Amino acid sequence: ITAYLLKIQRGGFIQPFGSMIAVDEPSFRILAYSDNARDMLGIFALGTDIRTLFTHSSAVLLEKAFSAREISLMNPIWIHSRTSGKPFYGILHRIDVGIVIDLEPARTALSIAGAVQSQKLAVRAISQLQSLPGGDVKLLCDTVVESVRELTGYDRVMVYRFHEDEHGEVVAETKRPDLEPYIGLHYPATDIPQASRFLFKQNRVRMIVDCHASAVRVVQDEALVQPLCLVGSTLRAPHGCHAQYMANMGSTASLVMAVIINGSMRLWGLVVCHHTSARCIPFPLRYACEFLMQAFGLQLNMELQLAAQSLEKRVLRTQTLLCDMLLRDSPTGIVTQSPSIMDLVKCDGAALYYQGNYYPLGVTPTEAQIRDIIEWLLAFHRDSTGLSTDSLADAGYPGAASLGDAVCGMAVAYITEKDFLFWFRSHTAKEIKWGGAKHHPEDKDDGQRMHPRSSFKAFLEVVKSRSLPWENAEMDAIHSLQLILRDSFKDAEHHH
Ligand SMILES: *[C@H](C)[C@H]1/C(=C/c2[nH]c(/C=C3N=C(/C=C4\NC(=O)C(CC)=C4C)C(C)=C\3CCC(=O)O)c(CCC(=O)O)c2C)NC(=O)[C@@H]1C
Repeated sequence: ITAYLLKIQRGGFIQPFGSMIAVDEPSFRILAYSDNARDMLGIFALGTDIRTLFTHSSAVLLEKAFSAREISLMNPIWIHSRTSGKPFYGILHRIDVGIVIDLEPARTALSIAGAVQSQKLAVRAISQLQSLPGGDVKLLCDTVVESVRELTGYDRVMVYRFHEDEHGEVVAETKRPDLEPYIGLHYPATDIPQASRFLFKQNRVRMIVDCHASAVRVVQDEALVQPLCLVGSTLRAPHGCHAQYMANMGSTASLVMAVIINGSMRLWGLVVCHHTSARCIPFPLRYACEFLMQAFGLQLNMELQLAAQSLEKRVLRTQTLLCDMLLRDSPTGIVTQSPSIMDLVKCDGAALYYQGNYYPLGVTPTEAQIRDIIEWLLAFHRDSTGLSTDSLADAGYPGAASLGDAVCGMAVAYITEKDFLFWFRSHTAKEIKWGGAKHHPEDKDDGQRMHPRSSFKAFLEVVKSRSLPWENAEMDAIHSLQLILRDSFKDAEHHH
């Protein structure tokens, strides 16, 4: 199917800082515990009810978790072990077979006084985030990392945006000062498999408290169909590849949280936190930050919204311009009079060739150069109503590709077989700091690949003759001008 996907879904292992016990909902008898249960809760049982193991108060709270409308709301429930007195945050969620109970020990009265302190810091931070004049995504991510770091204490926190490749880039970071900085570093789209990404869409915050710690096995009675869904569990164990990936990166413990937007929801980026030591932050702080991530996502959705607004606003003006040019008398006026085809679309140059004569503007090829590009175009591309590329080299055109570092991106529109419209752009500098590896599109997640990369040193890639890419908006502008000009030239043809 999809690589890794339920090797993680029903992994059958959890982390060492608490333990997960799944239970039938009307039996209240255990379908599954973990072999670290009976000691750290303070002792054992199997196929047993759970109200047995601590205060009848705690049973009041769990039965009232079970008949809640909306299980999700009562978390974090709080329990106290009869055999020990030990306090644990209980965190529940309903799955197929039943309900899952994650139990995280609380810290050792003295630090709940600071736990609430950082929860009020969390509201203050969400309101600070909403009190922000839009139109500045850099400022957004900066304030997000600063307040997540001051909330959680992690040594490194950053925002990691996904590119259309689903390869990612550290786009803002604040760190303990001694650590090497990962700002600017792009990483390969395969470091996070599409399985793990689409799975972040449902579960939105993951902590791992120590990678060098030995995971604990599940107990499942053998009657049950298979290892159950452990996606929802706070203390899920991590896949081995990502564990050694951490170890190699120098990140002992990490907190990493989705950043989501809703059109049917997609994953914009992550917020990722690194501790060089082991860190376990209590579930309240986790929940609060998840709200802060929600606010992140929504102020981003506002930035997107106004992107789209202003885009359609400039679409409107290129249509004022389309009319304006339908009014010029002769094709040459496309280039002749005030608003020319070099203003249709962001250009370095542009040109029209119509009937054996050359009408160019901006940075352009020669007459001989142009006719060679057209000889190539018709020789190979006779079936596509034009084309667009950001490197005539990479495209496959030999010749002026060599003779052009001032002309490297090209878009062209077939009017008829005889004559064409052209827009050109020069090379312009992209340097990319790759963090150990370049992203290879042809690579895609391999399920039984068991080992990760070894290094992460920066290295400059330099793309050496690329134009900025033609976006669909500029392509739409061109294509529609193409259509109206075919219409118009045969209107004139048949009038005369
Ligand atoms: C194994 C051969 C391949 C592999 C698998 C893999 N990766 C993940 C999950 C994550 N990978 C990252 C990557 C990063 N963490 C960082 O700090 C950075 C740089 C800023 C990167 C690029 C992340 C964030 C995750 C999410 C996991 C988490 O919650 O922290 C998984 C899923 C892990 C799981 O058990 O759920 C897997 C299977 N990664 C590789 O590199 C190999 C190609």
